[PDB]
Amino acid sequence: FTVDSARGIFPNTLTADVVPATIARFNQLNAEDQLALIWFAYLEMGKTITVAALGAANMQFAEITMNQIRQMSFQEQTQVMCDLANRTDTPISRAYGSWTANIKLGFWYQLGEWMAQGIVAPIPSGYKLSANAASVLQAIQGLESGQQITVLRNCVVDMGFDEPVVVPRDMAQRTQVTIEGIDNPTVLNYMNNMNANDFEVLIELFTPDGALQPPFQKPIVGKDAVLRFFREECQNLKLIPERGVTEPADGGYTQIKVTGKVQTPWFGAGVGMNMAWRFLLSPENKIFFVAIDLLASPKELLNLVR
Amino acid sequence: MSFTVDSARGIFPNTLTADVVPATIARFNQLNAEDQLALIWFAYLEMGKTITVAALGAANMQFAEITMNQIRQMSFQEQTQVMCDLANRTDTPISRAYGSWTANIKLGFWYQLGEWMAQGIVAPIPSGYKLSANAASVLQAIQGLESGQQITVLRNCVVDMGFDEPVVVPRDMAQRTQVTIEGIDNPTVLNYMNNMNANDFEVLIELFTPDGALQPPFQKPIVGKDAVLRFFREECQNLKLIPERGVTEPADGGYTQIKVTGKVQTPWFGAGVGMNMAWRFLLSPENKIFFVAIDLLASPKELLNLVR
Ligand SMILES: CC1=C(/C=C/C(C)=C/C=C/C(C)=C/C=C/C=C(C)/C=C/C=C(C)/C=C/C2=C(C)C(=O)CCC2(C)C)C(C)(C)CCC1=O
Ligand SMILES: CC1=C(/C=C/C(C)=C/C=C/C(C)=C/C=C/C=C(C)/C=C/C=C(C)/C=C/C2=C(C)C(=O)CCC2(C)C)C(C)(C)CCC1=O
Repeated sequence: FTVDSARGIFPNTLTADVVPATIARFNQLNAEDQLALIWFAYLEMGKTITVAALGAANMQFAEITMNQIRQMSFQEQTQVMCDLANRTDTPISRAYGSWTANIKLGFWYQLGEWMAQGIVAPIPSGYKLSANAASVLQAIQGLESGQQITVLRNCVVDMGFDEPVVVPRDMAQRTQVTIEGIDNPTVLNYMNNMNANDFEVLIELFTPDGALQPPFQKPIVGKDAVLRFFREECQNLKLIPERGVTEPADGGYTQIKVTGKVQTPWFGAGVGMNMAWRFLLSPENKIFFVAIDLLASPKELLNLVR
Repeated sequence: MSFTVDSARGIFPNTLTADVVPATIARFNQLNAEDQLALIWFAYLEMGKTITVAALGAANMQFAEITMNQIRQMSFQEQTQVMCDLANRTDTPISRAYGSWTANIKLGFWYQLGEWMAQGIVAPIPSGYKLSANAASVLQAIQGLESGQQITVLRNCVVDMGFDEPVVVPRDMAQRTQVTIEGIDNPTVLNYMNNMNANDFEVLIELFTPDGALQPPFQKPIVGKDAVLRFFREECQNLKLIPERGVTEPADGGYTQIKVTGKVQTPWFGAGVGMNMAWRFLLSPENKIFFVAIDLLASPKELLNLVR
């Protein structure tokens, strides 16, 4: 096996490719339509946000920028927001591009609160989305909540351009998952370490050259890059695996598929995303490859075909 | 100034473009390399459209001759790996060579490989290959698109693989034709269309302001005469522009906004495929192009969408 050959295990897992499709549609819209579309989608999303994600040492990184924006006029604020959407090369857009996803999300959450408070320039009254933007908004509002929030997140994170430590949860307070059909400690402890933010232990489950493929992204290859990804993107998730299957693969490898739900700290139990994990484990029972997929619909939770 | 390039992008915002094309490309980009190759094989086979002899013998293929002949001599296993390296945008000598090529060389390369696949010279899509669930759905989506949208999906997928010519002679004035656009007599728009059809890019570039920009379908504004002229020379050769209808309206500061709808034919398919397009011009008071966007329209209905 190579990483690229591992990518196709369990090939009839149907993923929610409407998400990258919809993001690509959003990417065609001009900056003002993008900002207005997100405003409308966000307001109409009946899902309340918790800002336990993006903590203090993290959000300290965007404080300077947020203080700059808070001192500009409504016209300068609008230009900055458009520079972000346009991925323009400006000092603030470069600052934004340096941040992790949760810092970017917390930044926009604060601007959104200030917009409802009149502290930051609002979407102009009586604004009309372009014909294409109106159709993108309608498509988003037809998606399952888990897909809606992934579209919004990825659009936010793609904006801009030109990590404090995470201490794991105390052992006594930790939960342990139960996965129907799966007894393998490498899979069980992948989930338990994730749920405890115990990334320095989790990385030891991988082969030295092992790879992790997040939803709609390319494989991240090797312990150094995977550990960096854990530390930067994976804090405070709740993984709720339900059921899985295991089967032998070529050369003494083992392939395992698990389905279940994931909650993000931004929405807690209010949004459950339907996920699959597809593992290829080495003969020594280490993770050579794991893919994490956002599933097309709840019907895919029952698709456990070997 | 009354406009910036980014503020010009939104002119005629009721124009409904075929964003199903970038959406479907994004779905295709989720598939692994072998699935991508098989999907394009079946999509290319299901299309009933023929590539022209004039594009088939394109002299620029000499840049790719050595690489193709190398591939032809490889084993089927090596050939498959090369093709996957291309789909994966891997850093290899062959993928770097492909990434150095122009779009037209890239298309001719894959046309030749596909011919060789049918002739038993290059490794075929394996006989017992089953598309993934996602890939089968993407293939079904492509089959439901208008041919002009199908070929745009296929072209963009080809051009995006890999990584890690002489300019056409303008046609003699005596041999040129003149477009006719119902509703539009603006000479800058007519001159844009006629110079494009004549491959007279050095005259065409003089129609733009120095800070002026051109926005190709599903791409970002290309800003400045140097960048735009390089784009004309590299990409826009031997097209046939068939504008039919248009509307002109005043814009701020004495500018003029013009929308034209019509059809475009690529030299790859000749008259076999007519893509429904809009051109959206923002002209300075001095009659120069400050911004022009070229859109692939969502459906033929949009040819009649000529409201402000
Ligand atoms: C932008 C903007 C606004 C603001 C808008 C705002 C504030 C928008 C905020 C939107 C928010 C807070 C979106 C958060 C989405 C989080 C997701 C999808 C996390 C998924 C994680 C997953 C699947 C993890 C999976 C994982 C598992 C299971 C593993 O096993 C391995 C790890 C891995 C990570 C792969 C305004 C409202 C101001 C209007 C203007 C404007 O433009
Ligand atoms: C890859 C592959 C294969 C091969 C597949 C093959 C051979 C695929 C070949 C596909 C081909 C030949 C696609 C050609 C597409 C051309 C288009 C959309 C031109 C558009 C031009 C336009 C819109 C003009 C626009 C213009 C106007 C009007 C302006 O006014 C301004 C300029 C501008 C340019 C913007 C196999 C079958 C071997 C399988 C394996 C595999 O993977």
